[PDB]
Amino acid sequence: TNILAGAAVIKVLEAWGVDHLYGIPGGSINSIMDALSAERDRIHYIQVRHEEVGAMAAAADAKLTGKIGVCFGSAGPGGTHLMNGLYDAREDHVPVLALIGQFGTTGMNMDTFQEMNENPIYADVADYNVTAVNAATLPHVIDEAIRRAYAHQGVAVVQIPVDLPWQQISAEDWYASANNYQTPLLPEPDVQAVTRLTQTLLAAERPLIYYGIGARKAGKELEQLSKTLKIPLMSTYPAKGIVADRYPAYLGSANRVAQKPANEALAQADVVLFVGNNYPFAEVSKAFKNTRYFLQIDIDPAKLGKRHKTDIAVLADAQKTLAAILAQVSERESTPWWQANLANVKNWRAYLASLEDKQEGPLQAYQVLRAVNKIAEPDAIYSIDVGDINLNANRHLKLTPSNRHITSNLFATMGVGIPGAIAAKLNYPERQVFNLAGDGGASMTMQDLVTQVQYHLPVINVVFTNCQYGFIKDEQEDTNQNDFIGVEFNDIDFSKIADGVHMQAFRVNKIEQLPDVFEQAKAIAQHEPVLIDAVITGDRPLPAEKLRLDSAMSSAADIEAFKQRYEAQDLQPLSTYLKQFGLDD
Amino acid sequence: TNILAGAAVIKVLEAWGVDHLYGIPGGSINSIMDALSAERDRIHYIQVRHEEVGAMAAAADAKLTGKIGVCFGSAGPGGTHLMNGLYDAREDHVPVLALIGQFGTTGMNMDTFQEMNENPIYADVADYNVTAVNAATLPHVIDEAIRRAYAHQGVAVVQIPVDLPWQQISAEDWYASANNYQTPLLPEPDVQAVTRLTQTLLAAERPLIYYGIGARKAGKELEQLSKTLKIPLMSTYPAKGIVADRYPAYLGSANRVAQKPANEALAQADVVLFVGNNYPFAEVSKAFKNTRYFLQIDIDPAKLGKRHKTDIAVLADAQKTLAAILAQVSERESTPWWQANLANVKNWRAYLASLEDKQEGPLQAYQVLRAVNKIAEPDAIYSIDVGDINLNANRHLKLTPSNRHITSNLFATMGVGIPGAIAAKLNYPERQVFNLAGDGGASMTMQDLVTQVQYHLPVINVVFTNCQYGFIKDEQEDTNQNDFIGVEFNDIDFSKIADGVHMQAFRVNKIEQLPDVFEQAKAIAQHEPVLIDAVITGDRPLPAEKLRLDSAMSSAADIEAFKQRYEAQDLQPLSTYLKQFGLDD
Amino acid sequence: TNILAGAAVIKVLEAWGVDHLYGIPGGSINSIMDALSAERDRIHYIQVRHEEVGAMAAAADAKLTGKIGVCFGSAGPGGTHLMNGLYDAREDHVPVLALIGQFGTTGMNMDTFQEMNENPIYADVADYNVTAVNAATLPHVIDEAIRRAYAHQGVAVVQIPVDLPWQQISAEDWYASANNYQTPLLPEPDVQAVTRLTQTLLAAERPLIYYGIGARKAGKELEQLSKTLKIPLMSTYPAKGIVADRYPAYLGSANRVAQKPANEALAQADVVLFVGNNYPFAEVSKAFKNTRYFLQIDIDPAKLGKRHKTDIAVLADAQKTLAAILAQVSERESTPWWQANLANVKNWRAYLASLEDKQEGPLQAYQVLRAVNKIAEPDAIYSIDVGDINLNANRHLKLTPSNRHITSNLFATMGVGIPGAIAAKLNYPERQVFNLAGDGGASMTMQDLVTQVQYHLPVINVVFTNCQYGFIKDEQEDTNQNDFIGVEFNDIDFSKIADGVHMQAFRVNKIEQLPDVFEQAKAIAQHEPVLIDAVITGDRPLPAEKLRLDSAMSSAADIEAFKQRYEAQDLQPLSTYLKQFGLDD
Ligand SMILES: Cc1cc2nc3c(=O)[nH]c(=O)nc-3n(C[C@H](O)[C@H](O)[C@H](O)COP(=O)(O)OP(=O)(O)OC[C@H]3O[C@@H](n4cnc5c(N)ncnc54)[C@H](O)[C@@H]3O)c2cc1C
Ligand SMILES: Cc1cc2nc3c(=O)[nH]c(=O)nc-3n(C[C@H](O)[C@H](O)[C@H](O)COP(=O)(O)OP(=O)(O)OC[C@H]3O[C@@H](n4cnc5c(N)ncnc54)[C@H](O)[C@@H]3O)c2cc1C
Ligand SMILES: Cc1cc2nc3c(=O)[nH]c(=O)nc-3n(C[C@H](O)[C@H](O)[C@H](O)COP(=O)(O)OP(=O)(O)OC[C@H]3O[C@@H](n4cnc5c(N)ncnc54)[C@H](O)[C@@H]3O)c2cc1C
Ligand SMILES: Cc1ncc(C[n+]2csc(CCOP(=O)(O)OP(=O)(O)O)c2C)c(N)n1
Ligand SMILES: Cc1ncc(C[n+]2csc(CCOP(=O)(O)OP(=O)(O)O)c2C)c(N)n1
Ligand SMILES: Cc1ncc(C[n+]2csc(CCOP(=O)(O)OP(=O)(O)O)c2C)c(N)n1
Ligand SMILES: [Mg+2]
Ligand SMILES: [Mg+2]
Ligand SMILES: [Mg+2]
Ligand code: NA
Repeated sequence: TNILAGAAVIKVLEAWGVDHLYGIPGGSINSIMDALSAERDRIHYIQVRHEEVGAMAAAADAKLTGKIGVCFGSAGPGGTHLMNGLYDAREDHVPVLALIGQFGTTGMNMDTFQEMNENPIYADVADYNVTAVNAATLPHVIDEAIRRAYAHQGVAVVQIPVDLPWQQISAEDWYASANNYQTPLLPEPDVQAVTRLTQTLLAAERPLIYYGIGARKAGKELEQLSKTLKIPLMSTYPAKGIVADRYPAYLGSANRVAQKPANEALAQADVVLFVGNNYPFAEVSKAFKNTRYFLQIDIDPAKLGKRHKTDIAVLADAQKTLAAILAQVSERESTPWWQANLANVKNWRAYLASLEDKQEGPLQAYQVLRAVNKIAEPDAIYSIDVGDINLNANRHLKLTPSNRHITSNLFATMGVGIPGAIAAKLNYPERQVFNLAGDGGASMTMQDLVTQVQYHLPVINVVFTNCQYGFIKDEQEDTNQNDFIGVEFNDIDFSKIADGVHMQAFRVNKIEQLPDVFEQAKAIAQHEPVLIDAVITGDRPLPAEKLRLDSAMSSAADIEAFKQRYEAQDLQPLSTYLKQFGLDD
Repeated sequence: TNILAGAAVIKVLEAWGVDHLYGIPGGSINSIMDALSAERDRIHYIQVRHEEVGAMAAAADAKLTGKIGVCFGSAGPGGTHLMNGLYDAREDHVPVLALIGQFGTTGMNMDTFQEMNENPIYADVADYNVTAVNAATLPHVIDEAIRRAYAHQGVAVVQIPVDLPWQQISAEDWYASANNYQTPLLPEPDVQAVTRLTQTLLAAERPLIYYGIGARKAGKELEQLSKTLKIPLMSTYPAKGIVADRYPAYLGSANRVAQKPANEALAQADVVLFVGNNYPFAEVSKAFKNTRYFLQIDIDPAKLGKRHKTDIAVLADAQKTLAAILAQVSERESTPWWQANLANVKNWRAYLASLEDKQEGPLQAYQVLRAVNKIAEPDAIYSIDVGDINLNANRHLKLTPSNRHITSNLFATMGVGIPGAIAAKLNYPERQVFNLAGDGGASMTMQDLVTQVQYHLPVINVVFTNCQYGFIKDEQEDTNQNDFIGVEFNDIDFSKIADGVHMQAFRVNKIEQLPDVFEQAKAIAQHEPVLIDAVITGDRPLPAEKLRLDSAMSSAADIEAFKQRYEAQDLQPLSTYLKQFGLDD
Repeated sequence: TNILAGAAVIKVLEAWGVDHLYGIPGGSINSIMDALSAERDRIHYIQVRHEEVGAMAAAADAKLTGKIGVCFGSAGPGGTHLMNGLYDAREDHVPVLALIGQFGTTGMNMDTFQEMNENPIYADVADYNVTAVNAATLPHVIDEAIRRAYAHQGVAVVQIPVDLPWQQISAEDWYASANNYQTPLLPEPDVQAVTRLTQTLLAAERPLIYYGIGARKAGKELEQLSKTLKIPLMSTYPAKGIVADRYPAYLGSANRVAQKPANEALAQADVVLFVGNNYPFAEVSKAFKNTRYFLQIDIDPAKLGKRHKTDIAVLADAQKTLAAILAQVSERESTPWWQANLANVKNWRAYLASLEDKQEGPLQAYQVLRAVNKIAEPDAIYSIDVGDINLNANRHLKLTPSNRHITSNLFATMGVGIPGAIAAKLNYPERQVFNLAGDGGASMTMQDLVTQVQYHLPVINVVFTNCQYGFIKDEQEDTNQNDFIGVEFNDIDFSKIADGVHMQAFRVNKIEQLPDVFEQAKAIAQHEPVLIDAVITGDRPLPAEKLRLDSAMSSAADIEAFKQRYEAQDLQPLSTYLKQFGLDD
């Protein structure tokens, strides 16, 4: 006969399969808390120490599983703390439901304590943004918000006056539509469009296949197409790992969180097949200014012809379309272009291994990442923060289709390393999970290291302490006329921070200390979280976008200073390999 | 002849007298950084570790000095991190200028990296919210934003595309209007309205004068009026300290961050003179349901008759109007009502002293605050966070007109203790500054303990570790039907957190440890920041809004359990004193 | 080599096939007017008399053709006048581009004449809402707006500083992606979900197929499935005409702009197949409270299970799914349910024909729509305003698949009759076009009757003058305790309004004047616009949602009065026909 409205709201979340959700209580959301408390055997509440970590972990849930993440904040400051995690979910287009506390309906608009019109605050980030005003329709409003966040891959926000979840409604006033749920229909490739695209692709002299995370279910077809037709592969940085990094013709990503072979090859390419890719640097970096033909495959009609004048655009699923190209082609023999790029990838990987393999001396970021590779399991998950770690992880981690890695891709909010790792261990308790974060990014969310201890989530946290905002210092070096400001700062000993939250931790500053510390860490993390604070040098990572290696384009003085600064004496420009195989630059 | 637009923007801030500002750099605000770097001898940049601390310190600057606070964030996540500090400035109505980074105008609306339409994000919090599009008008736009934030006591937000501060403009394209600045005109009291108000006030049998921070310049007239006419005084919690807490007829504040005498007297009063007061609990708690006449003094026409049916409302400056009442009255003799309230305040202060004066045993919050009182200088400044510390600081600190204390009053964002103390020490390097914060509030902004070390700001930080969100646990006790959830959590050793940021710290858990630790702390803080982590009991502070003391209204079983739980065996209800002097309840 | 940015913007519109666009000039949009002036041979500019008519005609263009409608307004008041047409496009989910004037970039944020931040004005209505700040990226921002408006079936708004279109840019700063636009090839519906839906529909004893405009391409399959399986059809009001109104088992629409058979049968049905339908009265009128199984076909995942607990929801195209069902069913012999419904429809249409066929007397709305039916061409287009005309046109117009009718379906803004008829005639100069509007609705946009004369658009305008807001008076009769207010008003003689804009017109008030006047109007509209002002009675149309015809549910006194008032003496309740074919109510 009757149920409390708050109890029916928790049953709609259970019907939709939500296992865990994040937040911090307050008087303005204590009736939802009361409903959660009764349901604690069926749905699991994760209490965080700052609400932005709860919204960031909810977005990381949806990034990892495809299932909607759920978080909440109390009225006023609880909900405004959620913003960096909600803009991350909007920009990385993943479904998140956020519930916002509000004063009871009898006190709304009376200007009472911590009571304000909360609806204008969430209007820009959310796909659906409503204040609930009736208890009997509140299960439907929650159901409606989840359906929309899934269908539209964005954020749904509901402000709930605290009195409505304590009202009784009838058990027939409500249902969940979770059993009717379906994912959007995938469009099929037009065969004539595929034939025309294939003919342009085969006629190319210097082809590249450039794919994003829209080609996630097509790693087999990508690799197979590359080796049948002898066409090198390059990706956006989030798409690393779709094709194994060891694959000999994988060039890496372009621009700054980039690898040298991809930047050099893109400038020479005559035809690019751009697949499931919304690379945000296309126009501002003039990435395709020398491309003769640009071919596109994407599921979304708003992306077709968006990033560059597009000669043939196919509106279709990436995997279905690459299976259709592959059904029309045959093995081609090796070309000068194929061989020139293979030799260039070999030269680059030998430069990265030489940085990784130093055995003694002052610790640099390169050897830390080599030690992570040594203890990493084949299906490890990586939550990466924002700064030089995106550049260094992209060059040094060796990923396969069995791994997962997540960061804040487009909004690029620092602080995501710790919440992403909490969400990862909750969803995959049996996989090894790492959190790789710079010292500026780990100190923004450092208080939630205690959430890994409190909920027994064994994460290997690795902090790269350079006592700098290193990614911004290198920008100021490049653009600013006056001296550095706001980029070098005081030390924080993170092994002491970890001790304060009662987590095991180590601090290291020499290359020869790494093997034993990472061995111990790997063993601790079978049961408990652990933190390694690696005190690294201030050395700038080689800028793949400002290469000074080619004598035809840089002075001998610039080239020698570049090689000395980046320990790059053995790198050769792509033009060397192009000339060995008879091609021009 | 020419100046860079970024250099002219920094000269407008210097003309307006800004000494320091807060933020974290990023590529999207590196041209403002470049201008700051050149001006580092004239204006001082405070680099924080999380941008919400920079916006909260900027609001605390304006709360302490009356001068506009200034903060900035880089594009996307830098600026959204500012929100809890910007909503605090809006709700506590203090002037703050926030500068938001944005991608260059050639890349805007291209959907490039970390580039979005940033103007809708700040539309609800700001009084002035504009994206600058021209370099020659940018000094004027900054000048315009400061004039408006001052005149309107709110937030001005300017989004600046990174290319405009690097453009050259002519040194005649700009001026600052800082030398024309004036504060708003104060309206004068109508003499007839003052006479009518005074006659109602003198005819009252049980009068109360109830004032807020709008009566800040009138503490002398408030005390003088109270003792000439024999009328007890009560205030809003922010107004504590306008009249010395030792004054015998100061009753305290009402509702929950309240003192028992003010709650008991307000329920009996027949006439209330409500002066410079916008108490947000008036209507929802039915605070004035028994008041016969309600008299109001305020400078703002939007507040007149707002909180209760008002019999005589005077639109005028609080001090001028109280000086005018005082010029029309003469000494009155003692009354039963005056004496009944004096005896009630005496009984209450003896209960607080008995909690404070325990000499040995398990540490409670009451003795920690007694030890703060013992080392506190007469003009100390207190930055207080949000939770039980507002209730306990309000009852136990003894303030005079020489002290200052700040918290987030109406938005009530946790985490303000640390940024408020940083702003206080920057503005008053010669005054002793304390940061009193609960463990849930101090862990939200704990990373910026390093900002007090880095900029050598000697703050005495006191953390009250109860391993609870104690203020929310007591609410769940009062309203929730099911068991506690999300309010008891794991320990964080804050003396270890402080060691990790290289600050001296102590952890204490017994009453007898306090005198020596606070003595050492007082000595360290002549030169360096120090932190005391006080591990306190989970005891609930006496709820002044749910008193069980009067036998006419509560059962003997409820009264005895109340006295035993709150160690309140010696408190007497106000009805005892009312009956001793011949009045009825 | 160079092109002005405004000339490249008009070339992006031409590339996307925009044939005409609407607006009113002003100083802040005169550089876009300058570029249109040069291209008047390729794109036709329609100067309207009030900018809301421009925005409403642009939404009617997209409703009729599926191509993006385009309108513009000058800064400040020109753009805010667009609002009722932009909300109609958002709510009726059709693509519209709106360009908004803005003061030059050198004067923005200077608080100069008619200059304000215009971006917050359009944030709620628009899917895409940006202020352009650079001339070289302006063609791309217009291309982006058009691609997003089509992909998201909504409104895109761009605010353009007037200086930017007069700046020179290179002929390759731009391209349009119109050539990449295409329709998705959708998968066939899964045969197992189709077979489950077919088996449930065949077992039903009292089935109904209830379709909306999502089944617009399935008129053949709806009609064939209906007569093969003997299942009556009912639709939403906008879906009228998908199956010819003369089809014997078409029941009409439900609720108030409704027909009696549909309302009575919906309350009796056991299984409802809900197809391409988002009927907004479902939950608030408990339309499906007696339904036993509810089956759904929709292409949008956000709609599955939205309107009622749904037993089987198939995500698929309506026409392909109904064709798949039709391919696996065979003839069912006539059932009792089928025959009771056919008898009920016959009785209802005899009632409507008796109102239409009155030959002398005071003119009512019913005989005016019979005269419209007599001169109507089989492919005529009807633009219908909002009010009793939706109810009357839904019952009396006899449409086929060759007709089109449009109104403001969900936002329901009055005044759409004239702009919809202007847009229809611009798109189809060879088709007969009607504007049917009540006197309240026609007077909101009456000034744009001159745009039909100025651009030589031969529309037949029929105004129903009752000197009332008749739709609202009947609501006040049903809900209001006190007397009618604001619903009866002064006469406007629209044949004199038409004469003032130099349009031929007639005013009629007698049933016997109709044949000659409508015969003359049909002939004038071969070359010129014409208006007929029909002065009608204030009789209330029969309320299909408040039927008092069944003795089992209404008293005989109520049934007598209902029959008398609505001239409904020969109408029978559906229960008569149920009992006649052996079914119980
Ligand atoms: C500090 C930092 C720096 C960065 N620097 C760079 C850099 O230098 N270089 C770099 O590469 N990246 C960089 N990134 C990441 C960058 O911001 C973008 O997020 C990324 O380049 C876009 O990747 P994507 O195209 O794979 O993903 P998305 O932007 O998510 O786009 C996915 C695309 O796939 C399409 N799609 C989806 N499903 C399908 C399907 N089934 N079939 C076909 N199409 C489909 C979608 O419609 C969309 O068009 C950086 C990130 C950070 C945090
Ligand atoms: C956790 C927490 C709990 C709280 N609980 C309580 C509680 O239980 N009880 C309580 O009292 N407070 C409480 N507060 C504070 C509360 O939220 C309000 O901020 C406070 O009660 C309002 O104080 P005010 O009226 O002094 O200040 P304001 O709201 O700032 O109002 C000032 C008033 O003075 C007027 N004014 C300004 N200048 C003049 C002048 N020159 N002449 C005359 N009028 C002038 C202004 O127009 C305005 O009307 C709490 C705060 C926190 C953080
Ligand atoms: C004065 C006034 C009163 C009104 N009163 C009534 C009334 O009493 N009764 C009434 O019926 N209406 C009434 N209306 C109209 C009403 O407001 C709604 O607009 C209408 O009922 C909804 O029609 P729809 O479901 O056909 O269209 P829409 O709301 O546009 O929905 C179309 C649906 O079809 C789906 N769809 C689209 N394409 C496909 C495809 N190819 N395959 C499958 N699914 C697809 C869409 O996803 C969507 O769910 C009134 C309007 C006015 C102006
Ligand atoms: C919340 C937030 N503030 C500011 C920025 C701008 N930003 C981008 S990278 C970076 C510095 C990263 O520092 P750190 O984590 O120490 O990494 P490092 O580069 O030193 O490895 C900053 C400040 C941002 N992306 N997010
Ligand atoms: C950012 C934010 N989140 C949530 C709240 C709700 N809230 C108000 S008081 C409180 C708990 C305070 O905890 P703590 O700092 O430990 O103080 P205690 O009461 O234990 O002394 C909370 C969560 C808030 N005001 N601000
Ligand atoms: C712009 C606008 N204002 C108000 C309404 C509310 N409304 C709905 S129907 C109606 C009256 C319709 O009057 P009229 O056009 O004379 O038609 P009638 O019903 O008299 O035939 C009104 C005011 C509306 N939909 N749109
Ligand atoms: Mg760093
Ligand atoms: Mg606490
Ligand atoms: Mg009318
Ligand atoms: Na923090």
